[PDB]
Amino acid sequence: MIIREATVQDYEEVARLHTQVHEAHVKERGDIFRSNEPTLNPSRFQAAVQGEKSTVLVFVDEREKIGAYSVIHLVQTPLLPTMQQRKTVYISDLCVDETRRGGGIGRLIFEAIISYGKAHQVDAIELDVYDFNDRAKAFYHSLGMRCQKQTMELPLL
Amino acid sequence: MIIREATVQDYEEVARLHTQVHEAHVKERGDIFRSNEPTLNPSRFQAAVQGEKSTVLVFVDEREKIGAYSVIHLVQTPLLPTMQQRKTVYISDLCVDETRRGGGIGRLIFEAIISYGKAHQVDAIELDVYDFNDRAKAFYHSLGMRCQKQTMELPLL
Repeated sequence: MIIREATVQDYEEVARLHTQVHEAHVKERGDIFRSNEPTLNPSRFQAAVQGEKSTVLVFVDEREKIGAYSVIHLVQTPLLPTMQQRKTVYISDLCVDETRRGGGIGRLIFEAIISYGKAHQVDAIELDVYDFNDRAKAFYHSLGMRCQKQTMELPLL
Repeated sequence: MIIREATVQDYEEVARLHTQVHEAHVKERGDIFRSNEPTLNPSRFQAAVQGEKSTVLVFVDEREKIGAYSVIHLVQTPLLPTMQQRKTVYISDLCVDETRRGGGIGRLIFEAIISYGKAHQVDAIELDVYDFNDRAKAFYHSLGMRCQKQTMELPLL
Protein backbone atom coordinates (compact mmCIF):
# COMPACT_ATOMS: atom_id res chain seq x y z
CA MET A 1 0.00 0.00 0.00
CA ILE A 2 1.56 3.26 -1.19
CA ILE A 3 0.59 6.52 -2.79
CA ARG A 4 2.99 7.52 -5.56
CA GLU A 5 3.06 9.76 -8.57
CA ALA A 6 1.63 8.00 -11.63
CA THR A 7 3.65 7.09 -14.70
CA VAL A 8 2.46 6.76 -18.29
CA GLN A 9 2.45 2.98 -17.76
CA ASP A 10 -0.50 3.39 -15.34
CA TYR A 11 -2.73 4.52 -18.21
CA GLU A 12 -4.95 1.46 -18.76
CA GLU A 13 -5.82 1.04 -15.08
CA VAL A 14 -6.43 4.74 -14.52
CA ALA A 15 -8.46 4.95 -17.73
CA ARG A 16 -10.67 2.16 -16.39
CA LEU A 17 -11.28 4.04 -13.13
CA HIS A 18 -12.15 7.18 -15.07
CA THR A 19 -14.72 5.28 -17.15
CA GLN A 20 -16.50 4.05 -13.99
CA VAL A 21 -17.06 7.61 -12.87
CA HIS A 22 -17.80 8.85 -16.41
CA GLU A 23 -20.47 6.22 -17.03
CA ALA A 24 -22.11 7.20 -13.74
CA HIS A 25 -22.28 10.80 -15.07
CA VAL A 26 -23.61 9.65 -18.45
CA LYS A 27 -26.36 7.77 -16.59
CA GLU A 28 -27.49 10.79 -14.54
CA ARG A 29 -26.74 13.68 -16.91
CA GLY A 30 -26.80 12.33 -20.47
CA ASP A 31 -27.65 15.82 -21.70
CA ILE A 32 -24.13 16.86 -20.72
CA PHE A 33 -22.05 13.66 -20.74
CA ARG A 34 -21.65 11.30 -23.67
CA SER A 35 -20.65 7.60 -23.71
CA ASN A 36 -17.31 6.84 -25.36
CA GLU A 37 -14.62 4.18 -25.29
CA PRO A 38 -12.19 5.13 -23.95
CA THR A 39 -13.33 8.00 -21.73
CA LEU A 40 -9.74 9.02 -20.99
CA ASN A 41 -7.46 10.07 -23.82
CA PRO A 42 -4.01 8.45 -23.44
CA SER A 43 -2.17 11.53 -24.75
CA ARG A 44 -4.11 13.78 -22.40
CA PHE A 45 -3.25 11.44 -19.50
CA GLN A 46 0.41 11.62 -20.48
CA ALA A 47 0.19 15.42 -20.54
CA ALA A 48 -1.30 15.43 -17.01
CA VAL A 49 1.40 13.08 -15.75
CA GLN A 50 4.23 15.16 -17.27
CA GLY A 51 2.65 18.61 -17.10
CA GLU A 52 4.49 21.56 -15.59
CA LYS A 53 1.64 22.44 -13.23
CA SER A 54 -0.26 19.15 -13.08
CA THR A 55 0.32 16.00 -11.04
CA VAL A 56 -1.25 12.54 -11.13
CA LEU A 57 -1.35 10.44 -7.94
CA VAL A 58 -2.18 6.73 -7.71
CA PHE A 59 -3.05 4.49 -4.78
CA VAL A 60 -1.42 1.10 -5.26
CA ASP A 61 -2.51 -1.87 -3.14
CA GLU A 62 -0.60 -4.89 -1.83
CA ARG A 63 -0.88 -6.70 -5.17
CA GLU A 64 0.45 -3.70 -7.11
CA LYS A 65 -2.96 -2.85 -8.58
CA ILE A 66 -4.24 0.72 -8.93
CA GLY A 67 -7.09 1.21 -6.47
CA ALA A 68 -7.58 4.95 -6.94
CA TYR A 69 -6.13 7.94 -8.71
CA SER A 70 -6.32 11.72 -8.78
CA VAL A 71 -5.31 14.51 -11.13
CA ILE A 72 -4.53 17.89 -9.61
CA HIS A 73 -3.39 21.26 -10.89
CA LEU A 74 -1.51 24.12 -9.29
CA VAL A 75 -3.52 27.18 -10.35
CA GLN A 76 -2.40 30.83 -10.05
CA THR A 77 -4.77 33.73 -10.81
CA PRO A 78 -3.09 37.08 -11.45
CA LEU A 79 -3.87 40.20 -9.42
CA LEU A 80 -6.89 42.05 -10.84
CA PRO A 81 -8.52 45.29 -9.73
CA THR A 82 -11.59 43.47 -8.43
CA MET A 83 -10.20 40.00 -7.59
CA GLN A 84 -7.57 38.89 -5.09
CA GLN A 85 -4.54 37.09 -6.44
CA ARG A 86 -5.16 33.46 -5.57
CA LYS A 87 -3.15 30.23 -5.54
CA THR A 88 -5.11 26.96 -5.41
CA VAL A 89 -4.86 23.23 -5.97
CA TYR A 90 -7.65 22.20 -8.31
CA ILE A 91 -8.67 18.56 -8.33
CA SER A 92 -10.03 17.75 -11.76
CA ASP A 93 -10.32 14.01 -11.03
CA LEU A 94 -10.44 11.74 -7.99
CA CYS A 95 -11.71 8.22 -8.64
CA VAL A 96 -11.80 5.25 -6.28
CA ASP A 97 -12.41 1.77 -7.75
CA GLU A 98 -16.15 1.07 -7.28
CA THR A 99 -15.54 -2.21 -5.46
CA ARG A 100 -12.98 -0.69 -3.09
CA ARG A 101 -15.14 2.21 -1.90
CA GLY A 102 -15.97 2.90 1.74
CA GLY A 103 -12.60 1.71 3.08
CA GLY A 104 -10.13 4.58 3.58
CA ILE A 105 -8.50 4.89 0.15
CA GLY A 106 -10.14 8.17 -0.93
CA ARG A 107 -9.19 9.83 2.35
CA LEU A 108 -5.58 8.62 1.93
CA ILE A 109 -5.28 10.11 -1.57
CA PHE A 110 -6.86 13.36 -0.38
CA GLU A 111 -4.44 13.62 2.52
CA ALA A 112 -1.60 13.43 0.00
CA ILE A 113 -3.21 16.28 -1.99
CA ILE A 114 -3.38 18.37 1.19
CA SER A 115 0.31 17.67 1.87
CA TYR A 116 1.17 18.85 -1.65
CA GLY A 117 -1.13 21.86 -1.26
CA LYS A 118 0.47 22.97 2.00
CA ALA A 119 4.01 22.58 0.68
CA HIS A 120 3.07 24.99 -2.10
CA GLN A 121 1.41 27.43 0.32
CA VAL A 122 -1.89 27.45 -1.61
CA ASP A 123 -4.95 29.31 -0.34
CA ALA A 124 -7.32 26.39 -0.84
CA ILE A 125 -8.02 23.11 -2.53
CA GLU A 126 -10.94 23.38 -4.95
CA LEU A 127 -12.94 20.98 -7.11
CA ASP A 128 -16.28 20.74 -8.89
CA VAL A 129 -18.95 18.12 -8.21
CA TYR A 130 -22.24 17.50 -10.03
CA ASP A 131 -25.35 18.05 -7.93
CA PHE A 132 -26.62 14.44 -8.32
CA ASN A 133 -23.40 13.04 -6.87
CA ASP A 134 -24.44 12.37 -3.26
CA ARG A 135 -21.64 9.89 -2.71
CA ALA A 136 -19.00 12.48 -3.69
CA LYS A 137 -20.68 15.28 -1.74
CA ALA A 138 -20.78 13.14 1.43
CA PHE A 139 -17.12 12.19 0.99
CA TYR A 140 -15.90 15.74 0.48
CA HIS A 141 -18.10 17.09 3.27
CA SER A 142 -16.59 14.50 5.63
CA LEU A 143 -13.18 15.98 4.74
CA GLY A 144 -14.13 19.53 5.71
CA MET A 145 -14.99 20.86 2.24
CA ARG A 146 -17.86 23.28 1.73
CA CYS A 147 -19.65 24.91 -1.17
CA GLN A 148 -17.96 28.02 -2.50
CA LYS A 149 -20.29 28.66 -5.42
CA GLN A 150 -22.67 26.81 -7.70
CA THR A 151 -23.68 26.68 -11.33
CA MET A 152 -27.41 27.01 -11.76
CA GLU A 153 -29.36 25.95 -14.81
CA LEU A 154 -32.76 26.40 -16.44
CA PRO A 155 -33.32 23.91 -19.28
CA LEU A 156 -35.14 25.58 -22.21
CA LEU A 157 -35.99 22.55 -24.35
CA MET B 1 -41.30 51.45 -17.72
CA ILE B 2 -39.25 49.71 -20.40
CA ILE B 3 -36.66 47.01 -21.01
CA ARG B 4 -34.19 47.78 -23.81
CA GLU B 5 -30.65 46.95 -24.81
CA ALA B 6 -28.01 49.11 -23.16
CA THR B 7 -26.04 51.81 -24.88
CA VAL B 8 -22.54 53.00 -24.06
CA GLN B 9 -24.10 56.03 -22.34
CA ASP B 10 -25.58 53.63 -19.74
CA TYR B 11 -22.13 52.89 -18.29
CA GLU B 12 -22.16 55.10 -15.19
CA GLU B 13 -25.51 53.84 -13.95
CA VAL B 14 -24.76 50.23 -14.80
CA ALA B 15 -21.39 50.54 -13.03
CA ARG B 16 -23.04 51.88 -9.87
CA LEU B 17 -25.35 48.87 -9.76
CA HIS B 18 -22.45 46.49 -10.38
CA THR B 19 -20.65 48.07 -7.42
CA GLN B 20 -23.53 47.41 -4.97
CA VAL B 21 -23.26 43.71 -5.79
CA HIS B 22 -19.46 43.71 -5.91
CA GLU B 23 -19.22 45.29 -2.47
CA ALA B 24 -21.61 42.65 -1.06
CA HIS B 25 -19.22 40.01 -2.34
CA VAL B 26 -16.18 41.85 -0.93
CA LYS B 27 -17.96 41.98 2.43
CA GLU B 28 -18.70 38.24 2.58
CA ARG B 29 -15.75 36.77 0.66
CA GLY B 30 -12.90 39.27 0.90
CA ASP B 31 -10.50 36.37 0.30
CA ILE B 32 -11.75 36.16 -3.27
CA PHE B 33 -13.12 39.63 -4.03
CA ARG B 34 -11.24 42.92 -3.85
CA SER B 35 -12.52 46.47 -3.37
CA ASN B 36 -11.81 48.81 -6.27
CA GLU B 37 -13.14 51.95 -7.85
CA PRO B 38 -14.66 51.34 -10.30
CA THR B 39 -15.68 47.67 -10.06
CA LEU B 40 -16.80 47.60 -13.69
CA ASN B 41 -14.32 48.46 -16.43
CA PRO B 42 -15.83 50.91 -18.97
CA SER B 43 -14.09 49.36 -22.01
CA ARG B 44 -15.26 45.89 -20.98
CA PHE B 45 -18.79 47.18 -20.56
CA GLN B 46 -18.61 48.63 -24.06
CA ALA B 47 -17.36 45.30 -25.42
CA ALA B 48 -20.30 43.48 -23.82
CA VAL B 49 -22.76 45.97 -25.27
CA GLN B 50 -21.36 45.65 -28.80
CA GLY B 51 -20.08 42.07 -28.68
CA GLU B 52 -21.05 39.51 -31.30
CA LYS B 53 -22.10 36.93 -28.73
CA SER B 54 -22.99 39.19 -25.76
CA THR B 55 -26.03 41.32 -24.93
CA VAL B 56 -26.66 43.92 -22.23
CA LEU B 57 -30.24 44.60 -21.08
CA VAL B 58 -31.43 47.47 -18.86
CA PHE B 59 -34.66 48.22 -17.06
CA VAL B 60 -35.54 51.93 -17.07
CA ASP B 61 -38.26 53.24 -14.76
CA GLU B 62 -37.17 56.80 -14.04
CA ARG B 63 -35.52 59.68 -15.86
CA GLU B 64 -31.75 59.16 -15.77
CA LYS B 65 -32.19 56.01 -13.65
CA ILE B 66 -31.37 52.41 -14.57
CA GLY B 67 -33.20 50.19 -12.08
CA ALA B 68 -31.60 46.91 -13.19
CA TYR B 69 -29.35 45.38 -15.81
CA SER B 70 -28.05 42.08 -17.03
CA VAL B 71 -25.15 40.87 -19.14
CA ILE B 72 -25.58 37.58 -21.01
CA HIS B 73 -23.43 35.59 -23.41
CA LEU B 74 -24.21 33.02 -26.09
CA VAL B 75 -21.91 30.08 -25.32
CA GLN B 76 -21.34 27.08 -27.60
CA THR B 77 -19.19 24.09 -26.69
CA PRO B 78 -18.03 21.66 -29.36
CA LEU B 79 -18.90 18.00 -29.73
CA LEU B 80 -16.32 15.92 -27.85
CA PRO B 81 -16.06 12.12 -27.52
CA THR B 82 -17.16 12.38 -23.90
CA MET B 83 -19.26 15.58 -23.78
CA GLN B 84 -22.41 16.54 -25.67
CA GLN B 85 -22.23 19.62 -27.86
CA ARG B 86 -23.89 22.40 -25.90
CA LYS B 87 -25.47 25.78 -26.59
CA THR B 88 -26.42 27.97 -23.63
CA VAL B 89 -27.10 31.48 -22.49
CA TYR B 90 -24.73 32.36 -19.67
CA ILE B 91 -25.76 35.16 -17.35
CA SER B 92 -22.53 36.82 -16.17
CA ASP B 93 -24.33 39.67 -14.38
CA LEU B 94 -27.84 40.45 -13.19
CA CYS B 95 -28.21 43.33 -10.75
CA VAL B 96 -31.30 45.07 -9.41
CA ASP B 97 -30.69 48.37 -7.60
CA GLU B 98 -30.91 47.70 -3.82
CA THR B 99 -33.62 50.34 -3.36
CA ARG B 100 -35.81 49.15 -6.25
CA ARG B 101 -36.17 45.55 -5.09
CA GLY B 102 -39.46 43.79 -4.32
CA GLY B 103 -41.43 44.96 -7.34
CA GLY B 104 -40.93 42.31 -10.02
CA ILE B 105 -38.08 44.05 -11.85
CA GLY B 106 -35.64 41.11 -11.66
CA ARG B 107 -38.31 38.73 -12.93
CA LEU B 108 -39.01 41.00 -15.90
CA ILE B 109 -35.30 41.05 -16.83
CA PHE B 110 -35.08 37.26 -16.46
CA GLU B 111 -38.13 36.79 -18.68
CA ALA B 112 -36.34 38.85 -21.34
CA ILE B 113 -33.34 36.52 -21.02
CA ILE B 114 -35.58 33.47 -21.48
CA SER B 115 -36.99 35.01 -24.67
CA TYR B 116 -33.43 35.50 -25.87
CA GLY B 117 -32.52 31.89 -25.08
CA LYS B 118 -35.60 30.63 -26.93
CA ALA B 119 -34.95 32.88 -29.94
CA HIS B 120 -31.48 31.34 -30.20
CA GLN B 121 -32.72 27.79 -29.52
CA VAL B 122 -30.33 27.25 -26.62
CA ASP B 123 -30.32 24.14 -24.47
CA ALA B 124 -30.37 26.05 -21.22
CA ILE B 125 -29.76 29.24 -19.27
CA GLU B 126 -26.84 29.00 -16.85
CA LEU B 127 -25.17 31.25 -14.25
CA ASP B 128 -22.93 31.03 -11.22
CA VAL B 129 -23.85 32.18 -7.75
CA TYR B 130 -21.80 32.29 -4.54
CA ASP B 131 -22.89 30.08 -1.64
CA PHE B 132 -23.36 32.96 0.83
CA ASN B 133 -25.78 34.73 -1.53
CA ASP B 134 -29.12 33.58 -0.11
CA ARG B 135 -31.04 36.44 -1.68
CA ALA B 136 -29.95 35.48 -5.20
CA LYS B 137 -30.43 31.75 -4.66
CA ALA B 138 -34.05 32.28 -3.52
CA PHE B 139 -34.66 34.51 -6.54
CA TYR B 140 -33.26 32.00 -9.03
CA HIS B 141 -34.99 29.09 -7.29
CA SER B 142 -38.27 30.97 -7.56
CA LEU B 143 -37.79 31.25 -11.33
CA GLY B 144 -37.32 27.50 -11.79
CA MET B 145 -33.52 27.35 -11.66
CA ARG B 146 -31.78 24.28 -10.24
CA CYS B 147 -28.22 23.44 -9.16
CA GLN B 148 -26.21 21.75 -11.87
CA LYS B 149 -22.88 21.46 -10.05
CA GLN B 150 -20.97 23.20 -7.33
CA THR B 151 -17.43 24.32 -6.61
CA MET B 152 -16.22 23.02 -3.30
CA GLU B 153 -13.34 24.48 -1.28
CA LEU B 154 -11.01 23.60 1.57
CA PRO B 155 -9.06 26.66 2.76
CA LEU B 156 -5.52 25.80 3.86
CA LEU B 157 -4.30 29.21 5.01
